[PDB]
Amino acid sequence: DMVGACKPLGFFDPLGFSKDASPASMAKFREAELKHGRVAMLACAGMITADKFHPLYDGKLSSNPLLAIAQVPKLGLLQILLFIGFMEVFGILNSRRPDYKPGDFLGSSQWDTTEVWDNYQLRELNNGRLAMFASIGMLTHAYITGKGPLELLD
Amino acid sequence: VETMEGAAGPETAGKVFDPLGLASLGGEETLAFFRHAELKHGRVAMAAIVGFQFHINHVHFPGYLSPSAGVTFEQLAGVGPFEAWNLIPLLGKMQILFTIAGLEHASECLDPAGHYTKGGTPGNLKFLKKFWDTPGFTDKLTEEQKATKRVSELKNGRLAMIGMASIISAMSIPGSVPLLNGAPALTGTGFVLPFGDF
Amino acid sequence: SEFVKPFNNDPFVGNLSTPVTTSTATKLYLGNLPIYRKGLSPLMRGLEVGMAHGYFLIGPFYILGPLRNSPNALLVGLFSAYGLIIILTLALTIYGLASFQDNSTGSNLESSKGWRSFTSGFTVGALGGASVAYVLLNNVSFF
Amino acid sequence: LQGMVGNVDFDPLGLSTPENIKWMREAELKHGRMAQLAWAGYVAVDLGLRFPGEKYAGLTSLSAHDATVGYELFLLLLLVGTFETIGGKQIYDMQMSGANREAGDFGFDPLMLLKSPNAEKYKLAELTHGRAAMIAFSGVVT
Amino acid sequence: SFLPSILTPLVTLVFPGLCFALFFVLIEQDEIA
Amino acid sequence: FEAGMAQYNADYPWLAKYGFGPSVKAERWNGRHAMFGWVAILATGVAKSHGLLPAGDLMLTYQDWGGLAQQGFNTYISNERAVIMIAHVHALAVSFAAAFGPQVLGDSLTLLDGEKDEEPYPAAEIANGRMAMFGLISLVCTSAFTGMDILQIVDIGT
Ligand code: CLA
Ligand code: CLA
Ligand code: CLA
Ligand code: CLA
Ligand SMILES: CC(=O)O[C@H]1CC(C)(C)C(=C=C/C(C)=C/C=C/C(C)=C/C=C/C=C(C)/C=C/C=C(\C)C(=O)C[C@@]23O[C@]2(C)C[C@@H](O)CC3(C)C)[C@](C)(O)C1
Ligand SMILES: CC(=O)O[C@H]1CC(C)(C)C(=C=C/C(C)=C/C=C/C(C)=C/C=C/C=C(C)/C=C/C=C(\C)C(=O)C[C@@]23O[C@]2(C)C[C@@H](O)CC3(C)C)[C@](C)(O)C1
Ligand SMILES: CC1=C(C#C/C(C)=C/C=C/C(C)=C/C=C/C=C(C)/C=C/C=C(C)/C=C/[C@@]23O[C@]2(C)C[C@@H](O)CC3(C)C)C(C)(C)C[C@H](O)C1
Ligand SMILES: CC1=C(/C=C/C(C)=C/C=C/C(C)=C/C=C/C=C(C)/C=C/C=C(C)/C=C/C2=C(C)CCCC2(C)C)C(C)(C)CCC1
Repeated sequence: DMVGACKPLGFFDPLGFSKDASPASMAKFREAELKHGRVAMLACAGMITADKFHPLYDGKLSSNPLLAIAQVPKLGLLQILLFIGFMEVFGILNSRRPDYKPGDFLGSSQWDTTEVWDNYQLRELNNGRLAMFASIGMLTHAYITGKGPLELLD
Repeated sequence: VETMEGAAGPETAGKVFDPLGLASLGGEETLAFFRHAELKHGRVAMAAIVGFQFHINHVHFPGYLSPSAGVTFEQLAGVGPFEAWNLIPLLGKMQILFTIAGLEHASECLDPAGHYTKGGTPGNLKFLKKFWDTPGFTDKLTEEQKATKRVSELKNGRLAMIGMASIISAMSIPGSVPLLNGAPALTGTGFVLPFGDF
Repeated sequence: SEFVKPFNNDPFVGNLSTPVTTSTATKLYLGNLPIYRKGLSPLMRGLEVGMAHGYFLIGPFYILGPLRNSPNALLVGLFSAYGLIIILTLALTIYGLASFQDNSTGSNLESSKGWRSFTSGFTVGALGGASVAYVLLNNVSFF
Repeated sequence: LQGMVGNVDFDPLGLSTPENIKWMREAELKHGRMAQLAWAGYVAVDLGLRFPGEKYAGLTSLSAHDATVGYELFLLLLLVGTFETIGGKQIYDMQMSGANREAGDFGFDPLMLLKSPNAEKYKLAELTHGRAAMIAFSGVVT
Repeated sequence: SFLPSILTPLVTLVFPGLCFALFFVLIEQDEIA
Repeated sequence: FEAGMAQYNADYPWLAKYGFGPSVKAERWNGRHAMFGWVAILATGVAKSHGLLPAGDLMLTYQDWGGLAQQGFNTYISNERAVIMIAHVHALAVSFAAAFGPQVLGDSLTLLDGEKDEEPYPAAEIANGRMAMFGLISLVCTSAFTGMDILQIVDIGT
């Protein structure tokens, strides 16, 4: 079926969803899951590194994640949005392709993959889940205390 | 405009009531678009009537709207209905506008049958599942009750547009509406700009 | 779990079907670039390539030119971009003359008429892109 | 050249030829539409319909351009340039390449008003209103 | 005089560039049928 | 003279096909440029009369245009020379766009390529071009021999 099932929880699906949903709906769910995990991993790494190492912008932007983005200039935000939009139109074209594999920009249906490929895909998925929880935790902590992750840990 | 629901009414002498004949500007597509626009206007006017009543009466959520900027529902509830929108922080107004934007985009896109002008029913939004009737209160009824209930939706929507246009002018054209002139509550600007000043 | 296989199931062609060469991202980006996009006429291909290159060609001359610390820095940069574009389209024309000597097909980049249309589009697009970049850099205070 | 929207034999000092008639009609329709918008803008700005703002309150249609060149007219220039780039894609491909399309038809018919029983009426109305506005603007701007 | 400005670029950039272009095209001309 | 054309063609068989050479297309295009140039020198004459062209003994500086300013050389470039050169650069850029760009509209330059021919000679513009180019060569002849300049000759003759 898919790769997400793991030892600690098994096939975690209390509330249905998987059944009574179209294959297109399942592909959309897995694409959204992988996108969330990847973006959350990027956010976690960015917050962790930018807490204690932010050389850009003359080192003046705050370590608070929720205020550093406010202090970033408008042109930088526009360029980041343009880059993300370009990545997303590539994702849309990949969706329109007839051999789409939710989340697989690499292809990977055209190579002799084995169980190690599924294991590594599960590694990506579980790290993405952990980052999904962690990034929202980081943002909530920044809103509450005003400190970033590592500053809070101090 | 003869198959549409609002065609027959006791007050309109059972007539389609198109004096300017605007139904003939195009095919069935433009009339479907006009009906969808009418339904959306009536719905937003209904919500506007409820919010305006809740504002001119003392009914507000308790707490701080924007703890960072010190803007509070109490401050919004004592500057008249419309200057409250100006008093909302810009980024909060942008998060309301963006959510309405995404909802509108979903309405235009996600209909399985197709566009309301090209196969969908005008005013149908339930392809966004549980967007409407989240409680699901309407599940009990059948189609025949829903027909009369949609007729009442159209009529009440027209009346709500009339009411909100009343309150929006009485602000702007002094004493626009007799009996809506005292303004014990109707104060300030009548039509706000989006994002305050832009 | 092999990830590098023969190119088009041909072990004896001098290529490999690596993730870089053959992945869906590479295929999408390359096939959707103007030079490979489907349905675009040679004029449209040349036009898109022209504006894309002429927009960025001004910047090096403007910032790092001899007259960077001069009031006419941007004008000199635009003239330098125009000269480089003139050289580029001269190169394109002589390349077409040398390669597509005899041809009567047209509507194809590998034909004389198609390459001439592509070069014309490139010239117009590059001049327009350099001019637009000049306007943007003059009105940089907007951003 | 003998059959077109609002077509008569009004061609003194003639220039229109089977090759350039489509380009010329596109130019006519574009100039006409820009003229209707220019006439509406000038008459509104003169009458008193004005944006909310101190920067706009003291401006008039003659002096508005110089004051608004920095930000507002520059944003308008950006938007117009984008739309005109798409239109220029279509026109360059049509004239200097291959294409089956009419003049002035950019596909801006989402309301499907052209499905009406009277769509030649709309095309003609666009043409004459553009011309009448293009001459009224010639009067008022000069 | 102004002859240096008029002639040095003309004879050292435009003329040699055209000469290189002409020579390249001529050497790439194929046999006649 | 057709014999001389055949002698040329024969000698230079390549330049011949694109219209570069003693060709009617080449004669027409120059003639157009020569008529525009008569108009141009008249425009500069009236502009200099009405002191239109930033002008005088003002000269460029190395700090504004660098080595192209030629400051320190014997040549003394003027701001009028600079602005007229800018105008000519704009003319050249528009011309280059019209030539190497699409034959958007009007007339080609390279004999329309496509193996077209040269139409041997309103269609009186070639006669006007003969007039304009003979006038121009006469003007250089007097400017070289009599040494009486160009704008001065135009003004006194007109
Ligand atoms: C072979 C001799 C020779 C050489 C090496 C040079 C060198 C030079 N001349 Mg030239 N010049 C020459 C003869 C020569 N000249 C002659 C006889 C005349 C006619 C009166 C001129 C008139 C002249 C002027 C008016 C100017 C120069 C200038 C210059 C300088 C810049 C180059 C330029 O574009 O000028 C080339 C300009 C010409 C008019 C050239 C005319 C044709 C010559 C004679 C061709 C020589 C070809 C050679 C014998 C064979 C080439 C073989 C091949 C394999 C390379 C440079 C120092 C400029 C200067 O002073 O800059 C500071 C400048 O303004 N020259
Ligand atoms: C929003 C991100 C997201 C999405 C789209 C999915 C999607 C999927 N997961 Mg899930 N998953 C996620 C996050 C997500 N997961 C996280 C963070 C974890 C760690 C606990 C897991 C753990 C997990 C396991 C262990 C397994 C799956 C599996 C699946 C698949 C089947 C279940 C399904 O249809 O869920 C649909 C999900 C949604 C529609 C998302 C919204 C759900 C509700 C409406 C709201 C959010 C819940 C709750 C309020 C959380 C926020 C509160 C607080 C923490 C802030 C599907 C591809 C199974 C699989 O792949 O089997 C082959 C599987 O074995 N997931
Ligand atoms: C290779 C080393 C090098 C470098 C870095 C430079 C750099 C420079 N020289 Mg040059 N110079 C060099 C060698 C070099 N020079 C040599 C060998 C000589 C002796 C002949 C000179 C002689 C010389 C002179 C006489 C002058 C310069 C000047 C300059 C400046 C501007 C030149 C210009 O307009 O470039 C234009 C460059 C471009 C239009 C394009 C450059 C390449 C682009 C940026 C590459 C991008 C690649 C991209 C990442 C690919 C992937 C993209 C994809 C992912 C989408 C600049 C500081 C001028 C100046 O004012 O100096 C301060 C000047 O007057 N140089
Ligand atoms: C990294 C690769 C790459 C790059 C560099 C580009 C670059 C470009 N693409 Mg894109 N494109 C790409 C990948 C890429 N694309 C991919 C992968 C796809 C697949 C989705 C596309 C699909 C695509 C399409 C379908 C189109 C483009 C187009 C464009 C161009 C946008 C021009 C425009 O309208 O700007 C916006 C306009 C402006 C910034 C101008 C603003 C106005 C200025 C300020 C005023 C100038 C005034 C001046 C004085 C002139 C006066 C004129 C008159 C009054 C006389 C640009 C050159 C468009 C195009 O036109 O291409 C031919 C287009 O239609 N691309
Ligand atoms: C198909 C479809 O339609 O799908 C969707 C699309 C659509 C429409 C979008 C939908 C939605 C709604 C969504 C998902 C909306 C999400 C909104 C989101 C995510 C909104 C974040 C706000 C965060 C803010 C304002 C942070 C402030 C932060 C502040 C004020 C700070 O700077 C904090 C701080 O100052 C303190 C307090 C103390 C200081 O010492 C330190 C600093 C300065 C740092 C729907 C309805 O679900 C449907
Ligand atoms: C002399 C004179 O009169 O001068 C003035 C004074 C005066 C009269 C004040 C004026 C005014 C204003 C007017 C006329 C204003 C009228 C406003 C109007 C008519 C406002 C309707 C809102 C309806 C809503 C919000 C409905 C929501 C409904 C909902 C969400 C539901 O009940 C859901 C539902 O699931 C339930 C719960 C039960 C189900 O069984 C049915 C459904 C599924 C639907 C004028 C015109 O200016 C004239
Ligand atoms: C004697 C003889 C023969 C002969 C002959 C004869 C009589 C030949 C005569 C030839 C003749 C009389 C040839 C003139 C050309 C003039 C031209 C091209 C000028 C263009 C000039 C132009 C286009 C200038 C333009 C501008 O500069 C202007 C003016 C203003 C500036 O703002 C810039 C611009 C660019 C706009 C045979 C028959 C051949 C056989 C054998 O050989 C023997
Ligand atoms: C992919 C990718 C990348 C890259 C990128 C790039 C490569 C970019 C580029 C960009 C660019 C480079 C852009 C450009 C743009 C342009 C424009 C925007 C233009 C415009 C133009 C116009 C508009 C024109 C006009 C005209 C004409 C056409 C002609 C005549 C004149 C005129 C002016 C009218 C990176 C590395 C990041 C990484 C990730 C991925």
